[PDB]
Amino acid sequence: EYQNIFSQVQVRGPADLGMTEDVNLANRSGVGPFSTLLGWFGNAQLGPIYLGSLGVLSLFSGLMWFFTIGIWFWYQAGWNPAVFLRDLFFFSLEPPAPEYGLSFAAPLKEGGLWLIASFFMFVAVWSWWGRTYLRAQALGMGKHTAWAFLSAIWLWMVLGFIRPILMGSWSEAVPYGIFSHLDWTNNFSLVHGNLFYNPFHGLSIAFLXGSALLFAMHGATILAVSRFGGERELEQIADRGTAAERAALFVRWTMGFNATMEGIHRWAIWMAVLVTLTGGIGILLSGTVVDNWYVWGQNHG
Amino acid sequence: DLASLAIYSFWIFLAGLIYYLQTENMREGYPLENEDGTPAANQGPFPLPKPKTFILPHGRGTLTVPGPESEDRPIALARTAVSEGFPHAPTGDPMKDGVGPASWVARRDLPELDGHGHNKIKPMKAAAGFHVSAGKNPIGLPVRGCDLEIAGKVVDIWVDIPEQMARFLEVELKDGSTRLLPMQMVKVQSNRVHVNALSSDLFAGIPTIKSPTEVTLLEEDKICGYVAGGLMYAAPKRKS
Amino acid sequence: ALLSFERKYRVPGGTLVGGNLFDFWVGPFYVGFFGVATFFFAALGIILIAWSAVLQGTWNPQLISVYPPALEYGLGGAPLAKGGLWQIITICATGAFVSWALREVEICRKLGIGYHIPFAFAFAILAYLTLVLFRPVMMGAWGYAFPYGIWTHLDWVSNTGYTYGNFHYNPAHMIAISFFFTNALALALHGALVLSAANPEKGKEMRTPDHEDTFFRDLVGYSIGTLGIHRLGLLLSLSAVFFSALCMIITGTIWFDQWVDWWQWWVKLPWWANIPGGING
Ligand code: BCL
Ligand code: BCL
Ligand code: BCL
Ligand SMILES: CC[C@H]1c2cc3[nH]c4c(c3C)C(=O)[C@H](C(=O)OC)c4c3nc(cc4[nH]c(cc(n2)[C@@H]1C)c(C(C)=O)c4C)[C@@H](C)[C@@H]3CCC(=O)OC/C=C(\C)CCC[C@H](C)CCC[C@H](C)CCCC(C)C
Ligand SMILES: COC(C)(C)C/C=C/C(C)=C/C=C/C(C)=C/C=C/C(C)=C/C=C\C=C(C)\C=C\C=C(/C)CC/C=C(\C)CCC=C(C)C
Ligand SMILES: CCCCCCCCCCCC[N+](C)(C)[O-]
Ligand SMILES: CCCCCCCCCCCC[N+](C)(C)[O-]
Ligand SMILES: CCCCCCCCCCCC[N+](C)(C)[O-]
Ligand SMILES: [Cl-]
Ligand SMILES: [Fe+3]
Repeated sequence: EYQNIFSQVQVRGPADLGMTEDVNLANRSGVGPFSTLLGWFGNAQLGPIYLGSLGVLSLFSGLMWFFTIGIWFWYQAGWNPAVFLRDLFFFSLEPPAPEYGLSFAAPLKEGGLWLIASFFMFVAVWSWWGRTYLRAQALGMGKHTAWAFLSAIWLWMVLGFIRPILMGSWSEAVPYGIFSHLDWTNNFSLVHGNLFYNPFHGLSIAFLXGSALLFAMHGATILAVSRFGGERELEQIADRGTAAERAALFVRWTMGFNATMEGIHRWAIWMAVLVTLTGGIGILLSGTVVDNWYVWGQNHG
Repeated sequence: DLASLAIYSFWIFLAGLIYYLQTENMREGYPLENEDGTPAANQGPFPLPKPKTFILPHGRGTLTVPGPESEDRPIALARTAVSEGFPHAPTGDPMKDGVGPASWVARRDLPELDGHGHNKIKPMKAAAGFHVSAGKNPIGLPVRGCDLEIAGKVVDIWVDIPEQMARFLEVELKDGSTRLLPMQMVKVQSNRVHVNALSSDLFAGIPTIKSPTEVTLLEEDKICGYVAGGLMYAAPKRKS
Repeated sequence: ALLSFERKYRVPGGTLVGGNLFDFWVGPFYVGFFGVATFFFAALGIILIAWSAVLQGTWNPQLISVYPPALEYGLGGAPLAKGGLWQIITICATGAFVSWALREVEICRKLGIGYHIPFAFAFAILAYLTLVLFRPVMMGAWGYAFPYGIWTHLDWVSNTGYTYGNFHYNPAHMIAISFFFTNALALALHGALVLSAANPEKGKEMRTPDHEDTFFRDLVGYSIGTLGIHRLGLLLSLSAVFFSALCMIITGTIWFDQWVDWWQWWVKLPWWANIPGGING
């Protein structure tokens, strides 16, 4: 044995143009190169990428968001490259002061540039969500990916859009910066009296560390029974082999309760989406309904 | 208050979620049985799920689970005690009878096909345009059993065409026949290929596939079961 | 209490020690020697937790807590009433965790599968000992470890992190964070990517791994595959815990001041530190 992590030998054939089904063609670019570097881990083929209407709209809106922030970083950096790199972590795009509040009459140098970048981010992410749904339906596939992404959109909409509207201003929200969105996260817990008492914060970790436990254990399983070809996880669903029989038993013999091949993925998708599902609820209620989770813990209501 | 409602109504949603999940992991393997094969008394505290039906692609029928479970192969073991939960010793050669770590499953004696209909695993030289991209090229090297004796030489690489990766080592033994070696079971070395699981006299016992251009699901399991099972039941020889 | 297919694999042999003595099951559970040890450390450990609750004077689980010795005790013994019980419970907990992992290896030999599960577990055991043994030994006191309480091991996480300013600035906290966030992202897709193929549109045939790889390449222009995503899984997870052990063993030992001030080496580099204009320097 060799603990099947990397690959000893690399094989390669003609470029894989993928399946068709109802996927509009043409759009797939010419296949990219083959990177041997990645082939030791996973596949070596890059592309072909599909770029549609929402695809271009998304990539365009995202680069607009990327640049609108970076332009501001140069203004602070006196247009000097040396101080750009030095203070790079410290520049920040803060939202309008509370004196404004929802109103879009904030000057550029005092919050107006936030809403510009926020509008690009808002449309680029949802353009990508629409993209993750149309690629699922185009291949006549389940749409499980589009709903899991909605869970991550949930926390993101709560942080920057759902909660600022409920609070009554954008003075809240999140500023675009490296070291500054770290200080924001610190402050949020401080102002609300240790998010640790927030029961949904505590439930978010339990699922954040699910995800660490589950995917550490599941990846180790398939590698442990790769020797029976357990990586081919769909044909084992449609026709159980020993790779799945040994998989169910080791889980049974070690902790009692059992798991199947399709079953363990049902565990997997929820243990992940529950992180941001409970997270968005605990951040949305924070400040809107509960002012201080500590005191809430003292009364339970 | 409102937050107490959200934290309570969610602690209920989770309780129904754990229910739903734990019943979906009952499709295969249930109903539980005693060691003698008859259905057990208590079968867990969770009911069985409403039967779901898969539409197998390429028109290979439909698997519906949870379905009637039968081994479809004779298991050659015997009790070692009079109480439950004790091991069962085999009554023959576990690697030929296929028990313990050398167990296989009676999957369809058909090959897995790609989304286009053709065989997923073809020998390289049947595979148009395929070759070795990087790393050592095991074709040509002598596969040696781990008892430091040599039992054959690699005369091909059985590759996976959709996922482009080597899956088997077509190993030809001294009598001219060829076996298949699970690739996660050999160590491709600079001047040899080294197989931890087996010794020399055991390569000829590896199950033989029928059509020399394709290996089927049932055939794959008797091979990978054999080789993988040889770790425990081999031990006849080999050290370093 | 056997699965429909379990009889073939329940053969004897493969024990790491003891031979066929503890080679048997209890219901669905495999015993083995280390199942006996695991039960022994766990059972004997629970006894001490209820005893510690007796001496402290409460049985509600939200108030029971077993703090380690005081700082004045160093790395010496302590009376059971004042930290000494935590000293023993930690041994029992360590015994239960190594016996659990070693019993898993015995299960692996029986099924002839790889040892990837117990070796992945080992990274969590190393993170545990980093907090309760490796870091407090380097520091010269047991009172630097965390106490065994439900809501009182969060208080230790808050006081320890805020001792060094905003603990969000630890270079290895940051790195450990990223692997954790990505692993959940990585697990979120792989779970959805498999089910979206085995459960296609309503009435459509089951899709293939071909359909899987085509989905990713259409979405982002690359697919790591099926054997690669599982490696990415095992790696993103053990890497997350790894730095979560690293980020802690350096905290207070080789560096004990505000972690925000560690980042002054970058800002105070000779070729731009003395270049004003930039309002952050
Ligand atoms: C890793 C960084 C910190 C830490 C910071 C936090 C923070 C911050 C939080 C927790 C939370 C939890 N922590 Mg802590 N905690 C640490 C170390 C530990 C250790 C340990 C090393 O032995 C344990 C057992 C726990 C235990 C727990 C649980 C009470 C809870 C949810 C865990 C979970 O579901 O994980 C995922 C694992 C699974 C889903 C698998 C099943 C695990 C079951 C549920 C664990 C039950 C533990 C039980 C109470 C211990 C009983 C001991 C008896 C002797 C048998 N912590 C270290 C010191 N921990 C959360 C909480 O809600 O606290 C109130 C939370 O938000
Ligand atoms: C001192 C600071 C406070 C604190 C304050 C907060 C605050 C404030 C928040 C959290 C949040 C989280 N905290 Mg806390 N928390 C603390 C202590 C902890 C500790 C600990 C000490 O052990 C842990 C482990 C956690 C754990 C966690 C997570 C469970 C949770 C975030 C889930 C997640 O991944 O969101 C990350 C996921 C997202 C942000 C979703 C993003 C989706 C979008 C669409 C992505 C867009 C990408 C963009 C387009 C870029 C493209 C790039 C290129 C294409 C490559 N907290 C202390 C007490 N914590 C969050 C939470 O759940 O609160 C309830 C939160 O808001
Ligand atoms: C106010 C608090 C401070 C802070 C201070 C700390 C402290 C203090 C710690 C961390 C650590 C961590 N923090 Mg921090 N951190 C903060 C902000 C954050 C934020 C955020 C949103 O800003 C996030 C997401 C995080 C995230 C994290 C992770 C990187 C890391 C936790 C994982 C880990 O160590 O697992 C490690 C895994 C384990 C310990 C698991 C061990 C399990 C054992 C082996 C088995 C138990 C079995 C049990 C008995 C079973 C019982 C039940 C059964 C049924 C029998 N921090 C703020 C600024 N951070 C921790 C760390 O780095 O640890 C190295 C840590 O100690
Ligand atoms: C390294 C990557 C991640 C990982 C992986 C991982 N964990 C694993 C495995 C793997 C691969 C297993 O195979 C193993 C298992 O059996 O899973 C089903 C396990 C496991 N991970 C567990 C938990 C766990 N893992 C965690 C984390 C992680 N697990 C990492 C993030 C956490 C977190 C985040 O805190 C927890 C709580 C268990 C469910 C299980 C190991 C069970 C075990 O050791 O059982 C033997 C012990 C007992 C039966 C009880 C002993 C009681 C003591 C004698 C008393 C002392 C009490 C306690 C130590 C202190 C106080 C608790 C308070 C702080 C609340
Ligand atoms: C030299 O290189 C150049 C300058 C060319 C390019 C480089 C650019 C640089 C340096 C870019 C750096 C970017 C950084 C540091 C980005 C960091 C972003 C982070 C950390 C963001 C964190 C969180 C963001 C959140 C929570 C966002 C929330 C908001 C939304 C998702 C959108 C919601 C917005 C609303 C509701 C307001 C707008 C609404 C409408 C209807 C228009
Ligand atoms: C977030 C998605 C960004 C696009 C990444 C695309 C990666 C591979 C692109 C394939 C290259 C094909 N091309 C255009 C060079 O011929
Ligand atoms: C995120 C994917 C990580 C890229 C994988 C890096 C591969 C480098 C190691 C290849 C090892 C090959 N070798 C020589 C040991 O056989
Ligand atoms: C998907 C279920 C498996 C994980 C559930 C166990 C974690 C529960 C954590 C309870 C948290 C307690 N509290 C009060 C903070 O909510
Ligand atoms: Cl590592
Ligand atoms: Fe999987």
